Amino acid sequence: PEDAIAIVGMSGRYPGARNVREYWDNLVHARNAIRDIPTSRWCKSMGMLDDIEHFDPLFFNIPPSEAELMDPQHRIFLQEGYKAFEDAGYNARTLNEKKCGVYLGIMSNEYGVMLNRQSTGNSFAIAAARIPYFLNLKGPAIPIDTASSSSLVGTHLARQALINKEIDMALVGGVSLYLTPESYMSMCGFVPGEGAGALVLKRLKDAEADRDHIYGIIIGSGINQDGKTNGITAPSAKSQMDLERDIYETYGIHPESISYVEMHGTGTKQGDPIELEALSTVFQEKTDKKQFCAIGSVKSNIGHTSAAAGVAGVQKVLLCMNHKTLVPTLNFFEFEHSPLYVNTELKPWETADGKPRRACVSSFGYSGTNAHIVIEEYQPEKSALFVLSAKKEKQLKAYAEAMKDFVTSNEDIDLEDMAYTLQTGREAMDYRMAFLADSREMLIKALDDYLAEMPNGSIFAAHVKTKKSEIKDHDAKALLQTWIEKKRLEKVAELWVKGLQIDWNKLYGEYTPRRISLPAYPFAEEYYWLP
Amino acid sequence: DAIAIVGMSGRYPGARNVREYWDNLVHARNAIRDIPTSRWDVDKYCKSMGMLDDIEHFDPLFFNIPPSEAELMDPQHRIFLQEGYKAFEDAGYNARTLNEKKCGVYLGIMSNEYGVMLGNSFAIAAARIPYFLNLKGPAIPIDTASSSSLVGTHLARQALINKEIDMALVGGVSLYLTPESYMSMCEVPGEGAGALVLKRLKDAEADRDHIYGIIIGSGINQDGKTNGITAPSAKSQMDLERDIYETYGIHPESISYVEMHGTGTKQGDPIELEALSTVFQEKTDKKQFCAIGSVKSNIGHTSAAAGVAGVQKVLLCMNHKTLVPTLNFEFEHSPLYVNTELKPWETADGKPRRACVSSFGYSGTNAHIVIEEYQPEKRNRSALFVLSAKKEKQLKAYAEAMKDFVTSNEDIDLEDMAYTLQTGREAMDYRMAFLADSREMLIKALDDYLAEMPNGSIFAAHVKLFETDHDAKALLQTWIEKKRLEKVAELWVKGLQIDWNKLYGEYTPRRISLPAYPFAEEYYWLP
Repeated sequence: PEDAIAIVGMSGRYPGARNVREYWDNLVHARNAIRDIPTSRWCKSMGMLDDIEHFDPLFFNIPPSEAELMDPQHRIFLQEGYKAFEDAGYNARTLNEKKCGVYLGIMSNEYGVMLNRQSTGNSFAIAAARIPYFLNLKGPAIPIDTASSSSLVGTHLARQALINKEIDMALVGGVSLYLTPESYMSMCGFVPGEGAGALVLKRLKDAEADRDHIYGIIIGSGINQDGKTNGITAPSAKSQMDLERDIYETYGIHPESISYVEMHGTGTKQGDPIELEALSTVFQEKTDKKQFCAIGSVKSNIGHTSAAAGVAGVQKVLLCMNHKTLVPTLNFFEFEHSPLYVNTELKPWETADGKPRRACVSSFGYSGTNAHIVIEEYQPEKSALFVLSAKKEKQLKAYAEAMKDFVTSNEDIDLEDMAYTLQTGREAMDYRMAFLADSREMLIKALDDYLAEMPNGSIFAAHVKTKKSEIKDHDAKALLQTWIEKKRLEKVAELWVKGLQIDWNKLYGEYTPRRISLPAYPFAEEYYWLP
Repeated sequence: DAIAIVGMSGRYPGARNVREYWDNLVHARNAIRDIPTSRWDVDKYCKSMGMLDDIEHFDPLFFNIPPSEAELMDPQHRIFLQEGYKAFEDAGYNARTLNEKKCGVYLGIMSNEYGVMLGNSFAIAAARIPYFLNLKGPAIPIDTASSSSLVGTHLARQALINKEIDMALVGGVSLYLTPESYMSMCEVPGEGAGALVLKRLKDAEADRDHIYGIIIGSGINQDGKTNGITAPSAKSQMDLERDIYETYGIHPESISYVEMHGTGTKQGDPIELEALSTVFQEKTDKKQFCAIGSVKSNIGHTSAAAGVAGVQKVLLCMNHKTLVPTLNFEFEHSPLYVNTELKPWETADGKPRRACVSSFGYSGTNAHIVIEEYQPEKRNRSALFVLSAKKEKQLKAYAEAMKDFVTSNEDIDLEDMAYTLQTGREAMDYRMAFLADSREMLIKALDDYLAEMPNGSIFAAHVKLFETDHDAKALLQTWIEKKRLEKVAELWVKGLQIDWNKLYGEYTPRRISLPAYPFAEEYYWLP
């Protein structure tokens, strides 16, 4: 049991959703993001990402000329993988030399082909390794290609390595794009889908000790093969049942405790009756209770997203748990006498009696390698100085807008958690701004003044350069401390924007706030494609 | 806990199998050659490679694959199907006994060229064996460039220890089908394909598998930030090695050979030396007690297959208690020496030999494992030899491989051989059987069969009221207990299923390594 794995960070980019918050808002409103394929790229519809050519190579210390040579899958994953770490409240400083493994679901290598007719950089290997190379992580970095089960197979491997104590953190993800018509048509009536997502995992006990924010807990997982089926793309009912049963047995999970399953299938393809029967039979081995478990699939919203399917599904489940809300599955065997029902409504996600909500995700690929994972709701033991920095001023401004939007959408935000998170959970980069605020309304006002260039005496800003501070010595340091303990946050703000390193923990005595989810770095949006 | 290696098969430059491989290493053969035109023209684009031969050859029918589909199959997939399959037979397992096993498959593979030249995903590559044999453990390709097969080994080990699977097939395959992929990798590339079969040690002992050696530790990690992604990290290598020795309680003084990642002559190689040497020195002042080398000096740098090629070299050295040369920093004050000799591999009294293998890749993901010699417990007339193939021509070819093997192996235990042929091979449709009670009679029967000598001593047929009738079954049994092996032979070649265990009373023989299926050498390339 105390082999529980916490999910402490997430980031996701899917058709119709540039981030996890849009994603949620789309699911809540039952939005279908599938569109007709346009000429700009080249059945006839697809869940597509937008602006797949955009990248911020300088952020990652990659020359612009090399960006053109990078598979966009690699680029987009670097970006999302990175943002997941910030979502968790981790930065370059705090990640440097961590034994963080990286497990990257990825199943196509098309861009490299496209280029070699003009001309290695675009291997699966290098894809997995870009993040560790950028952030100096020390856990293994392994791409996983099991077709559509990839990101969920990666999740299982990460879980096992954490439980074994071989790593102390994992980044697991997936990414899929269809850059040629050929790659589309390899999928498929699977409406093929694009996407890219990442999760950050730690052992639960480390997540609690370090005071991470915890979206949920993985309490079981397993993987297996179909073996011999009637054609390699056809599923095995027995293999699915064995998978599910073996996980529930191994980790002592009673099927009655499970109230949602994020299916592999949409309900409407060839293999999908089998998935339904298998799950239902395994549940019925242990209970005569009827229609207590909702099922659905986000593939009805965003298409069948290949290697990223697992991470997209997990993220949906976590978002449902966090809001205690089940959301429709779109356009979906004898349900009446089964444990299952198809949830087509937006409704509260109910629990029995304080018991945490539990859900599964399934992900089964064309090559017959299957994965299934069980997730449990985490049930916690439940003037500020705001700082923002970016590597270019234009990105700093975009940061301040993303923060303003977030505060405006989220009347509930705890201001002290937000500031603490901005202090300790983001890297101080060269273009810097800071301000004081004691209420939500003051906070919005400062951000608005900063954006509108309205003077405001609570706002400070500078570009680091190579500054001339006499403090960095003894008597000056003692004064800084004096300012902290007297809460002269103006003075702290002023110096911090000019480049002075502040030990943020000293701002806090009795009460220490918590890192929470905030929007992550707003990457430049620069175009790079085949030279 | 301990993982047994119970089967292996390998195909490397200059070596069609693991027996030629050994013979090549013992004689210090270098299999690297000039690239010929049949591959491509080097002059239109260095110039040598460790190459496999007949990379186009495949037996699609054996695997229930249409000939036309073979042409569409990447030869990497084809060759691994063959070697992976043979590793199972090397262990003494067949379709019948593998059906529905939770055997996982971990396949190191790093290039997809044939598909471009034109089903051929890494995913499908890993999965062809499970689909053919109906295995139920996960099937996962691994691409960490050159560390791939050794990273796969680590993942298999962990899954076995956790009890998620009960067997693993781990392997690697690399070919250079275009000048482009050769040149890139090159910033001497080697081809190859190999597999190992792994089980928990306790299951291997209970099932009476033959055990080449034991994996006693492994780990994997990442260089992280280096000066360019292809450059190594001295610290990561030391942390890797140290963390493994500490975690699994292995003292460096117990280690007497290390199969290096590098040959000793390339950019990153001074770093590998210094890292390993430093870690060893943290624990001992002993000097020059650990030999080092690399089979890449013999067969080229074999990419994804490097790990399995290295592990196999180590096992073969342990089995023969022999260290072999490596071909072509201040050693004197180090724990290490470069072994350039063919010499006996010594241990201080009793203790099992221990060795490591390292495998680093262009993407910075490193693996290292520690292997220990297996030391079996002491063990406590006519035998019936049976051979079968799916085509008569392969049966004949099988007869010749067995004859060569018996001829080369003057101390084979005949009973173990027959038992292995009985219980450790599938009975296929073209069948032959004979009796023999000595090595020389065994060779003679095989020779007569090949020469189609009217013998009467040899039974053969192409596939039966001993199935239906109660009293007929009883008679068969009566024949067994009276050791009327001629009668058993006769019926078996016609298709009667025999319960081989009944031939054995209180003394049961053991499965050993024998040559594995001789695939039909049929050419398939681009349609």
